[PDB]
Amino acid sequence: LSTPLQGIKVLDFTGVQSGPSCTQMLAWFGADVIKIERPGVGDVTRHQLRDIPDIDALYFTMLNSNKRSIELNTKTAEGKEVMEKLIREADILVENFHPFTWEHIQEINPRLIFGSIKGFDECSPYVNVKAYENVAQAAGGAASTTGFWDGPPLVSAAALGDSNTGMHLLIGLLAALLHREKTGRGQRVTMSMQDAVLNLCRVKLRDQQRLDKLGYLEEYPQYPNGTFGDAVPRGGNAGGGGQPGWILKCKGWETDPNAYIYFTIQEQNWENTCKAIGKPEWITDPAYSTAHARQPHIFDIFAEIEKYTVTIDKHEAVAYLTQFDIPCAPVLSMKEISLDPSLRQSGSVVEVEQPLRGKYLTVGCPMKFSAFTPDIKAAPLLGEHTAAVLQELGYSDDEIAAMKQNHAIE
Amino acid sequence: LSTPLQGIKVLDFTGVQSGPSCTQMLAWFGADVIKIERPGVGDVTRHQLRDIPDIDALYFTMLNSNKRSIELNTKTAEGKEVMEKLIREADILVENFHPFTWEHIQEINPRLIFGSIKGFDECSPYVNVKAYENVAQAAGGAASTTGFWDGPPLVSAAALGDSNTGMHLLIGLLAALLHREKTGRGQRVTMSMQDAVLNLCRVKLRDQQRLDKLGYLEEYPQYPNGTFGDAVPRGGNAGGGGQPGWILKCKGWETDPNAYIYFTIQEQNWENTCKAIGKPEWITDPAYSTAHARQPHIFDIFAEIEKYTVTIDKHEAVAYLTQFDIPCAPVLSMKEISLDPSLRQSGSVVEVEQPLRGKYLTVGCPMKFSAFTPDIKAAPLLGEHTAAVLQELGYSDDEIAAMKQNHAIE
Repeated sequence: LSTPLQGIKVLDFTGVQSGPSCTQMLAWFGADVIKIERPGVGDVTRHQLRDIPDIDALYFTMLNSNKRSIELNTKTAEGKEVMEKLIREADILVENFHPFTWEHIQEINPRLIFGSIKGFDECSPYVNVKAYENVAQAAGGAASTTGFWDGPPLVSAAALGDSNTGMHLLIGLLAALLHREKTGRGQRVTMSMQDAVLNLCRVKLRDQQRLDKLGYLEEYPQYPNGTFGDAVPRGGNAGGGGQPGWILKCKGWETDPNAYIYFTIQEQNWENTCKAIGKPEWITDPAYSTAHARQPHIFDIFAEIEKYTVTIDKHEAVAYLTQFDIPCAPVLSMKEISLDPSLRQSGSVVEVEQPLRGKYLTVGCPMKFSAFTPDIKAAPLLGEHTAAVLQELGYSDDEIAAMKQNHAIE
Repeated sequence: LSTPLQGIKVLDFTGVQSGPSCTQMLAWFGADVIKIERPGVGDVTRHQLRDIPDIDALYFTMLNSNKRSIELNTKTAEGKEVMEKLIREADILVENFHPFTWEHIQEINPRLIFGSIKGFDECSPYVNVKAYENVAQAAGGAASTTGFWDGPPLVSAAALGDSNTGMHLLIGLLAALLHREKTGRGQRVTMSMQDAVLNLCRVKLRDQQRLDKLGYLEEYPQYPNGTFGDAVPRGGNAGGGGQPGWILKCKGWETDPNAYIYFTIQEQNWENTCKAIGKPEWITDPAYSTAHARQPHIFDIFAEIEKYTVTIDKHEAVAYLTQFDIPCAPVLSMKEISLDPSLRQSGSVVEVEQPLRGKYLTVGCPMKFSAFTPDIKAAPLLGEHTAAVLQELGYSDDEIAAMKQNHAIE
């Protein structure tokens, strides 16, 4: 009967993934999101990585559910007029362009919130450098600290520079809406891809300061028989926090790249872990009884657990080990996730009917609310809503026809 | 003169990283965040990974800036009474416990928003399984798709299961505050670590569907001379989207694990890339002139670029290549980030004075606002605000003294 963003109007210039992920969520929260697209071309994701000739790619449909699409040429007298009318009516304008002024917009509409995503902050030496996903992962600390100590920096499959940056801009936009309830004014909100990556790497900045102070990191694989340099090193599949763990092979790993589990050695669970793996002697042995004592031979311990896990299927391994309250889970493949019934039931993976394509899967709205449920719908066809939007703005049918004709002739 | 969450009152039961990251942001947006801690012990991060004996760890100070701390024993008659008074006054209650009912809370305070983080959704077969960071990375798709095709699943340094889950809960809480402006009611908001990871891996679900349809992924390293299985494979340092790229060695890589850059081959920038690397012949050569043509020998191309990058310092490499509008950046180490002047100027890395410790660095508020600037402050000492909070609740000095005495005796 009501949604959080009921009545909110968004002008959405975003493309690719960072900005569209943000505005897709705005739409799912009830906002009217109008994608303003280049006539005859549209968002680049419509044409990238297509699996079916001549129809919008999955890259597009999974990021643009529930949006409206207009085609608009701002470089004409009528396009500029349409743009001004849209700005007067809008609550939020969002853009994520590579490197109508804000001053003018404020004068047109002092209630408007302007959201902008860039690769880097305004004062960065890299302010004018184009960033894609992995460029941000490199600049933000993640590639440096992900991977193995004897291998290269490694990018993460997770969209640390793209969807993550979108989620951070979304936080800012919702805060700005809340602030507007108090001030009656909009404002500018900016978010950089580098900063989004850094925020998720906060704990690696913790580790850099520990390393600066002490010269070693007790819980890292390099302690005590390896070497530390001046910067936090890659730790392979180490825990990353106060509880050690590792990725362990399960039955079938020679041919199945996802036949593995993650296993945590939780400090407060040590006795239960010992019972699980048939090592009751390790409950009181001073070399094993505390985390500090375990650390210098922690890989011998993981090797002992792996002697068991390699003999059974990962799902069996987790079923057995969790009886002992061990934090662990299988490494789920994208195929397993795409078919998991619980993720359908939770609305985490959602089937959507798309015009011209038929069914596709998307990731749904991740957080759950007791007072409303988003209804996830198809993505817009290019320019599907141009006429409807112009009508809502007060243009007559003859005026709309004239605009379309002028465009066709130009 | 005003902040977005001015006057909002938060009761914060969270510990470790997911929940505290969320409520730290609430505090930075102006909310009063009261951490409710176990007497004599407090949040586990106070004592984990310490670098200085007997004072709060950096793990704690970098996640609990600007909060208040009370020590409260809910298992006594007076503790339950304090708890009820706090709930009556609060806007938001947040918890992230491992696996006062909601029904009762709604009756006490129909305006209260209750936020909860768990490892898994309520209908998951894993609902009762403990999750740490990397357990969620395994269950959410990220470990499966991160790393190399001939190596194990790999965890990301970025806190995909922890701070990322916090940011998603934060989105939900701000949406619920906006919804409350319309309904006059609070609600429950829930977020799972598995779902947070999956949301950042949306593009790998795109790829799984493409793979299901076609049997290959044209832009992955395995095309065309490798093999595809049933699930999206690890792609090493591949682009992840519509623009190919790779991590390339720079001068010093034999001894410096961060002597590398990320380099993107941007489709619309191919001629400029050719000019950059001294290969004008590749502008019109049909084997190189289009992305489709480049893909089968893309690693020969990266090898040619690396013949240049290996000869100069990464920062020199980026200075040269960006003149040609190539999207690229150095792999910045945590040491470089910790000292970068631009990140201080932008408020992305922030120096804070902590009682008993002195100066530490934290990651600041990532998004920037034109209408307010957060002031990032010290973390609370354990129980620092117990008396102040009890006074605000209307307890007399004699009552507070009696509560402290009763506790000391018990």
